[PDB]
Amino acid sequence: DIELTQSPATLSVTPGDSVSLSCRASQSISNNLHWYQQKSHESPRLLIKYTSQSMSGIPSRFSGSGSGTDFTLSINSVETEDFGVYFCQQSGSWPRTFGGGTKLDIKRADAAPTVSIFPPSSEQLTSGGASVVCFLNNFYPKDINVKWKIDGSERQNGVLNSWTDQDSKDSTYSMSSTLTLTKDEYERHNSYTCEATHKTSTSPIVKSFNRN
Amino acid sequence: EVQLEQSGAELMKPGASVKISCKATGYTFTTYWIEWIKQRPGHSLEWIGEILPGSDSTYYNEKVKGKVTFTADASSNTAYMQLSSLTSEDSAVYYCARGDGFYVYWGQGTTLTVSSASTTPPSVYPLAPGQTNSMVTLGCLVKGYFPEPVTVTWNSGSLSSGVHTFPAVLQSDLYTLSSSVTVPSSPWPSETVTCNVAHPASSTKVDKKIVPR
Repeated sequence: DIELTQSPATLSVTPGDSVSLSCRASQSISNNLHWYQQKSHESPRLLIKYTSQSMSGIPSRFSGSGSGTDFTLSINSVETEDFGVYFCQQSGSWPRTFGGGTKLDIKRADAAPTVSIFPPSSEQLTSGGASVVCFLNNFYPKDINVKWKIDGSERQNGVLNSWTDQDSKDSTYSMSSTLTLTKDEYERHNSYTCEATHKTSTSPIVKSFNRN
Repeated sequence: EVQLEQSGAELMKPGASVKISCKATGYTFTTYWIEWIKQRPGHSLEWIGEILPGSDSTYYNEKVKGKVTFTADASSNTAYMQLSSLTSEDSAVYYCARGDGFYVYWGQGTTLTVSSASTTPPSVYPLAPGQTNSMVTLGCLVKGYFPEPVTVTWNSGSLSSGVHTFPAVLQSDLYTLSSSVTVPSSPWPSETVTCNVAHPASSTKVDKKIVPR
């Protein structure tokens, strides 16, 4: 099987930067190499066909080049809407294969997360459940670490974390952290704390509440 | 004008079988191969193979041999991919694409969840706060449901800006998801903010108004 190796695996680019993505085939595939851009939860979108041929509806900023086993997808003046995963795929040999993809995200000014903490709803409590939800919204860069503290003790069990893809509007990221415990347990403590460790500050953003 | 329509999200038990459909409209169905592609969570694309509608000609490239069979009904312009002897390795998004060397026309994707976990309706909880920060952030906790997916909207879709619906997280055969909505402080509690949760797998539609605590 012809293996397509893409480089870099990931990269952050500032709007206006020119970009060149690499895709190398283990062996010749001639010009039978195609490029795609895939947004989260969307099928890949064909950008360039047969190494350098254009696809209608694709911004001119995208171009492709290569010959043999070295191929390049170039973006002249990358734009905010260009974030996503770029894949190359060959059709010069069977089976058809795809590169591992290059995750491209937009570099933007640092932004501290907006943290919101929510105690368990009266309804959930009535059902005997207890969930403490914490939202860390619109921050950047993506790297962040949340930690829960119950009456001063870090709780790792029962914590569920989820991150969003990069925002298409402000290029930021967001995260939700849900600390789940039994109602009894929740009722056994007072201080519930959500701590966000982000580079936008030496001291982490901390939001908490007292069961009162 | 060309468009491939795939069948919806599927939930099946390991060892079972599933058949995914791909209907093509806009061109002579039997003159193009229909490609099948597999993609797992945040992973790369894997070409499973292809079939030439009307010729039963096929090429199989799936990992474990014999588990994938392609068929096509030229009468209904629909190609099918049947996966048998399902295991967790088969849980993924499967795409259909017309064979043009490159793939320009793709299906929308069909997500297959292989699991013995039982379908369970979601419990929807309002996330009410304590301008709190210029605007005020509200939310809805959607937990204890299975399988994916669930669609969340606010005020029947009237509120989209400032909305963050996080990817669900699986835990003990139950998915938990949450959505936040940041609105100006003047809008709420002044105006009603309601999250609408739908979980087709369990014929569940819930509207949970976010009332001040």
